Amino acid sequence: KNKEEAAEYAKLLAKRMKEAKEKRQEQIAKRRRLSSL
Amino acid sequence: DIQTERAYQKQPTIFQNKKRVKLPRYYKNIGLGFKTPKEAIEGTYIDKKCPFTGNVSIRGRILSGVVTKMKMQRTIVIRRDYLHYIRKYNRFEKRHKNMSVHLSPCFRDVQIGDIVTVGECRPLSKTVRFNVLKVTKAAGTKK
Amino acid sequence: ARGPKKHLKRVAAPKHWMLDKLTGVFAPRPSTGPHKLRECLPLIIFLRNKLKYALTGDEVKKICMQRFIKIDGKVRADITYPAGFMDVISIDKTGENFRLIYDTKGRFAVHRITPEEAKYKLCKVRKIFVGTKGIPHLVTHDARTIRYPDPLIKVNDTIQIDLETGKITDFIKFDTGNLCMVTGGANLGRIGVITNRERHPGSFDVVHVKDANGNSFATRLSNIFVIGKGNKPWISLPRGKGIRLTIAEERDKRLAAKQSSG
Amino acid sequence: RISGGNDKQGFPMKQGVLTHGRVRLLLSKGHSCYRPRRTGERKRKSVRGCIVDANLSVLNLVIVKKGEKDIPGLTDTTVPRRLGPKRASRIRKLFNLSKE
Amino acid sequence: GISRDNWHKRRKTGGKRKPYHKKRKYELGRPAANTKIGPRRIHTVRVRGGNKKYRALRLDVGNFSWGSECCTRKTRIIDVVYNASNNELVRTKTLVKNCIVLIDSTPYRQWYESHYALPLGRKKGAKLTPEEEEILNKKRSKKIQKKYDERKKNAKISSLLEEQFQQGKLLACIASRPGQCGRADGYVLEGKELEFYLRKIKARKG
RNA sequence: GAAACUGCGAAUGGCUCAUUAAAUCAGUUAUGGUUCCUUUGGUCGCUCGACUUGGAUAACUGUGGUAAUUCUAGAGCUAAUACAUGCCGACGGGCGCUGACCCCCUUCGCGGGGGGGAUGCGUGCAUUUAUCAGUGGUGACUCUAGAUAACCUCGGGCCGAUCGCACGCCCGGCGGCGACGACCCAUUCGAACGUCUGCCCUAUCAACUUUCGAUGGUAGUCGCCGUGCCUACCAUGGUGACCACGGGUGACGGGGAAUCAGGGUUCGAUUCCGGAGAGGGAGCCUGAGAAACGGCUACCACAUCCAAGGAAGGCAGCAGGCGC
Repeated sequence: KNKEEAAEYAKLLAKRMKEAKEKRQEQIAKRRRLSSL
Repeated sequence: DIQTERAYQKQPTIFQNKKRVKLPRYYKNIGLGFKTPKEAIEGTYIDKKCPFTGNVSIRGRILSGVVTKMKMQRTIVIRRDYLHYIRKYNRFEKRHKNMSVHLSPCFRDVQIGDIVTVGECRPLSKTVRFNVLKVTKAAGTKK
Repeated sequence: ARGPKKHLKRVAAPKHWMLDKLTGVFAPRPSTGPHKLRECLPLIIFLRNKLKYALTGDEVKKICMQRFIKIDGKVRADITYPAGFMDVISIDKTGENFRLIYDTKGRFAVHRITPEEAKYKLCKVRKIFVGTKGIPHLVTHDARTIRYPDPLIKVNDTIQIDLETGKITDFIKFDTGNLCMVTGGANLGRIGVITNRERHPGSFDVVHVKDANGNSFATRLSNIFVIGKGNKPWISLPRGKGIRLTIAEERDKRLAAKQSSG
Repeated sequence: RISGGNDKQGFPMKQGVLTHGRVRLLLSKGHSCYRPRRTGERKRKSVRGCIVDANLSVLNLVIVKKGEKDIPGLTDTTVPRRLGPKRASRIRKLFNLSKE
Repeated sequence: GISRDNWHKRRKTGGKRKPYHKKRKYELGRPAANTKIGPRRIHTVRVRGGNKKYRALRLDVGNFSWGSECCTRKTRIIDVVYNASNNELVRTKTLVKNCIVLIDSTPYRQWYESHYALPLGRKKGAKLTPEEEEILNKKRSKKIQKKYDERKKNAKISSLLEEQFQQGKLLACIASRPGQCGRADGYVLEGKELEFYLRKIKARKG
């Protein structure tokens, strides 16, 4: 159960942090836009 | 100048004997939109009960009084004036409740008559339960 | 006293149990459990007084000690067990399913559901907590811990759990334009759409809610439970749908129905 | 061996008190001459000294090394055991059995 | 027994309180451990909530941390020097939190020597006949010497610590209450603290 | 299925109002300053090092002492989820240091660049201390996680020598559903200590407090934690005509009760919430919870039975009796 639960969450969070990293490149693309619109 | 008492006065958070090759200061913003003052960030005193640079957390009530006496050390007596409403006679009566309050050595030049805001924290002494967060100098005092 | 109390006098008992004065001296002191003592409904009161299957305490004991009653898909043979807000009472032999949700007034409704709806429930999160090795934990309103939640769920969101597995299916995020039931105060059982949240650093945050008929009412954020996205309830609502029509309207509806009935 | 007797008032002899006179002790649990009523109780019980004096009603003896003669009361008969070993290990220990 | 409550003493003004109830249990008071220096002795105390609290009555070893370079070793306490609270607690040599004690310098010396490839303590001229210390200070392979020479770059200890090591007793401050947890965990005094305490004991010396 | 050992409950309920005048109590808030039986939901091969062990006791048989009581000593036997001691498994390796030894390239070469790497030590949660960095949350942490160096109380933290119905699955092998237990976390029932405001009459009570703590400061001791709670050394403070300090109360406080045009006056021991007490004071045992009295230990007052040595007491529980 520990093995399956840790595995499933590690997939979910990797997806969530990639959604937040598609936001991080949006944070970089926010700054390049901020300076050079 | 500091470390007058027997034991060594220091901020327990920071380490001051790092092997190398000025002392950094522990301080915190205390929330509720109160400004962490400059003598707290820059100064060189040691105070357990300073709400900015010490081990005490402000929670519960925030009150205001006017400074009455400043004779006992790192502590002041403020005087809180209000009106109590008797119902038989549709009139008020002028009452007062003066309370003991911890003044940090941060607030350097405070005179009597100053409108001192205080915040409730853990019992500091027998009669002391509040701590000075800001000071407003009495009307004028420019000259 | 010198320890925890065990008796509850019939007068000092929570009022929404609607207990009479002349039956007895004591009321069923609810056993400790997931819900609070003033915000619960003991299994004895629900079973004997509302449904009126049992007539007395002995009959309630006899009905439940045959392992017949099942609160949240788990069998409970305890008469004073606190069945609270968002529970799925599942009497198996009659083939009925009840969900405890606040009536339009400050009381619990005898609300029958379908067996397809009686397989999940709608839990509010109370705190999000980091474990012993970076294992995130939820703690819901009914004292139920779930570890490895969604990394998005935060401290006032609603989650939908499966009742056997005890794991999150969906969640409704706390923001404007979401259906919320009020679970405390004078506005107890009002269903409305969130209009504005007003932050009070140090005090309790107050949330303004709008009803379905343009009736607007506030309540402190402690007493709010989001049960829907937009205007869409995620469970079945009781007759009235948490409106609270005025005593003037409730008088008119009562006697007008009586006139037409005969 | 002499295993303690009773005073002429009925007060039993308690080991390791070192008197011929009689004394009041606070007898808690883990003490002889007292069994408690409530769990976590102590009681003032008067007990007679452990040393033997001219003032005693009984002395309780146990024979250590059996002599040469047949005493008409005791050694004449032999007592059968009321019970036998219950624990599996105690049965194995007594009857001298292997594991298989 | 000993009551630990506010209602037995005068008000903010100076009026006398009349006790509205007799002594309660939770207002408890047990005698002071007054932990001494001898062979290990700890007694257990059942406290409120049915938890355990260890009374160190005698204690000679403690887990001290020379935390300049992050080296902590279990060490043998020898005697107490100075105490800020009271002066008779040094005469009747009792451990209390924030005491000043002397500790065995040998585990710290050993570590420093075996780490930095230099000697510590060891006064000038004294012959190192045992020569297992020889093998700890000499005989390195090829690139390990690159590691130990980029290490011993910043091997320089301060003078006031060198003095104590040469004698064989370091000054340390007890950071754990010995009466409550049944321990004597502390830290070695360094720099500003050490100068302050050496001065305070020399004013006590006269 | 008697008894008896074990676990649990006996701290709730019931009775009374003697104390008690910023005390109790009521409304409002705080614990980011704590403890928590039980209930409920989590955790319970995360630790690299036995097909079931140990020796007593009760009941029971037997022999007794005392004028005496829920008093008990001695003998012989026998259980455990009582009391103790302790494995194997998972387990094959990871992970941080330690570092023998080895191949490769740039410089003729020293030198310079990494790659592996025998061996030894260490490891998990909890406990205590010191140092370093900055997964999630708050108005605010010296928070919750993560890293490192150690420690581990022998009056001992955990890491199942326990019980019941089911009975199975292939060459002696071979799994569900429950009860009980257990460190830690949350939850519930709470308790405890603080915040702001509020009480009857009295000046024939005007000054009060303080080196035997009165108000602060530093360091500890004790405590479940915050604090003069208590020590040591400093400082001279704190309260008062806005009535302190002292005294009286035929005073437990409040929800409330009778009276009332409107104001108001008087009452509230009394069934619900809170407090206090078990003849008067003090001390403690066991337990998650008591300074417990239908628990114990004394001392004052009263008092019962005595074969004269000793022994047992506590109705402001329900009845009931004297006294008033």
